[PDB]
Amino acid sequence: RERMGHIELASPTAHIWFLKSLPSRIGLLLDMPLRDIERVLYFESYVVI
Amino acid sequence: PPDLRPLVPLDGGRFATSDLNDLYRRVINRNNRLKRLLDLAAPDIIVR
Amino acid sequence: ETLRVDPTNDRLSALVEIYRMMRPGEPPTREAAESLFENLFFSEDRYDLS
Amino acid sequence: MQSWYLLYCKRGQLQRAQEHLERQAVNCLAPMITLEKIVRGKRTAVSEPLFPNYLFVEFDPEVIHTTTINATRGVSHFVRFGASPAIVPSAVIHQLSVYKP
DNA sequence: GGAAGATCGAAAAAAGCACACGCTGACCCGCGTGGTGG
DNA sequence: CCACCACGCGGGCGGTAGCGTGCTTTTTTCGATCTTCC
RNA sequence: UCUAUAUGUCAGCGUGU
Repeated sequence: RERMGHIELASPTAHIWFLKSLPSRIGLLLDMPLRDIERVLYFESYVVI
Repeated sequence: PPDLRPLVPLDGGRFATSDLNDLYRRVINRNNRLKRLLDLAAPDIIVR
Repeated sequence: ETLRVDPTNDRLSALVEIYRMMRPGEPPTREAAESLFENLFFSEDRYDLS
Repeated sequence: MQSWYLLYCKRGQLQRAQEHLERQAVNCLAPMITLEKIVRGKRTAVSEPLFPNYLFVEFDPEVIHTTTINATRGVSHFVRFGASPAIVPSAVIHQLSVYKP
């Protein structure tokens, strides 16, 4: 009832609570509109690092 | 932990699969297939 | 006023706009848009009034 | 002109989807790899489609609409990013054709 | 004379919709794919 | 050597498209304009 | 209290409000 497990994801995945719950935490931190955030997160447009 | 998402018997030999169990199974399957695709040297579009 | 507001000025443009409104994310094709408009209200199987 | 598109196919009906797509006269492609294993006591070189549940199609959207392909029996759904369906460049198909793992 | 901010109505998205108790049914993957052992 | 019995992973379903359709309040954003300036 | 008898939502309701 207490021991938990863990799954090693081969690729990083953003937490949906910090991304979709308005105001978006990632968008607020990066000061970018949510539209491009969901575009890059769901593989729609490249972003420069 | 499994006890928080148990598989209660249904008196007919079947098990009532919880929603969390199904979601975890789907996530595990997707992770396994993504690992297989990555290990297969697949192109960019498919892995994306 | 409605005639002034809308940007469409031909039957083909109106059909393309209707198809885009009905099925977003699909390539606008003239024959596909015509078929969709015909089936929306002028098809016996798709549209039926008792 | 004809373009290349990627489709997710349902598990098990990839073959019937391929026959249905060939029935509509469009170009199809899926990587092929043969592997040797023991079945029923005999060794056989059985073919297996690489990247399972994935199909590439060369077809012209004007002559045949995308929704018609999306509604074809045995095909799960078009692979798409955003509203518009994804476009596979010809170089990817070039590599895939010469891909011999 | 173009830009910036700004603002204002309009469009889109999220959350909530009282409590307690008693009863009935319907499960709680389907299906192409092995696979087996007659 | 072949017909009944497992079976094991994607899953929107089913199809060669379309399915929906009687609330209110709050919050966020967006297009169109505006309006005020340097 | 592990000593028995150790599934849940949905839909239809009904009762007290």
